[PDB]
Amino acid sequence: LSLPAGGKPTLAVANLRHTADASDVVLRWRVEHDGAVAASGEVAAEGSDGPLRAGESATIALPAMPAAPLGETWLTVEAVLRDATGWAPAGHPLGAVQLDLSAPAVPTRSPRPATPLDGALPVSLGPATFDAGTLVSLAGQPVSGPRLELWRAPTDNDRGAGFGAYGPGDPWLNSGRGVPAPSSEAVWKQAGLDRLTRRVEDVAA
Amino acid sequence: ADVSYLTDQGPGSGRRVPARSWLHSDAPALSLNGDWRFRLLPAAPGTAGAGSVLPSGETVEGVAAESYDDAAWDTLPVPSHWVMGQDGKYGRPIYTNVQYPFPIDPPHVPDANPTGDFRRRFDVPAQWFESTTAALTLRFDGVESRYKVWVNGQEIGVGSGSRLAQEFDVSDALRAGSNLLVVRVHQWSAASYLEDQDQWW
Ligand SMILES: [Cl-]
Ligand code: NA
Repeated sequence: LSLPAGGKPTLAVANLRHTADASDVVLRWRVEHDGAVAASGEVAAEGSDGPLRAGESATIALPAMPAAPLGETWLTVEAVLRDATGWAPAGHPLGAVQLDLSAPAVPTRSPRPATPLDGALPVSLGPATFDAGTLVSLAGQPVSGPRLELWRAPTDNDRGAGFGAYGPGDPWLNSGRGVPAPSSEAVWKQAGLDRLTRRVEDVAA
Repeated sequence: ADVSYLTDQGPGSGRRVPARSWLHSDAPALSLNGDWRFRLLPAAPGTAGAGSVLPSGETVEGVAAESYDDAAWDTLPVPSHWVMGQDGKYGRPIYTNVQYPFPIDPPHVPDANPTGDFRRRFDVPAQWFESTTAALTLRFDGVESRYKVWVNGQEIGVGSGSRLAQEFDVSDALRAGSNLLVVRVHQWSAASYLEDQDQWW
């Protein structure tokens, strides 16, 4: 998907199949304003002579889709099966693409950075309650935090050490085999990333 | 209330007596050893991360006062370690060899800092205030790690050097008859950086 300057959204389609044309596929599109459908439709996967042939590509101009003046506007196109097969239902998706059509963002205006004051800490702020500056509740429920975390439960890949690591060198060197190194998990545990401690330096109104 | 004593890198403060020998003298003396009133706090009062460590209404250093409600406090033998002989009631020993059990960020220590408050009432003979006595000395032969001392509500000083002796001049704080000694002891302090021996903490 692309939006040529002053143009309308343009969909590039390639049939990368070995033999079958795209007559079994329908291209469905929808535009959503902050996730709510604003418009939608269907087009066929057509080439220069009927259904787009195996190995053929085409480009199609979709309807104009002006941005919502507020919030985000997203176009989604999906290739789906027109008809059920023995193994999938009618409308089974094959793959999809999106394009951001949103009007230039209005970033919300954040509060000015403020100088700390002497004296008493607030005990409550909006939905939050604090006990000597420590969060104890949000919106009627007991809550603690926030607490910095650098640890994640190592994935099986995070635990692997067969290929080398890519960090220490140009990854294109050494046939892309990396540089011999311990697993991520090993270095994370050696650095104590799983057992960070929190020390309060200061608290101020 | 100033709790910079906890991270101070100096030798200790207050009414310090010049270092001398441990001697067998016939001077009048008494042992304050015995069962003292004790409580364990999880953090050092008055530090930025300990905003609600103390009971409602208690001031940062209100434990020093002669007017203090310690009725409900447990007792602990002195000398002892609070992490020994108590079936884990006040925590357990921690063994490291080389590694420090806290971040290497001198002179800062963790917020989780077991802090023991000790309160001891004792009697001093009227005769110790007669002109035959020049001064009254309070001696600690070993406290792990840093501690602050109050006598009859008056701050006497702060000690460091866990296996080193420290004497304080309590001539002006003591009285004949009944007296109060209050000692606040922190597990971790700036002194912990100087005390990384291969042994149990
Ligand atoms: Cl922590
Ligand atoms: Na050690």
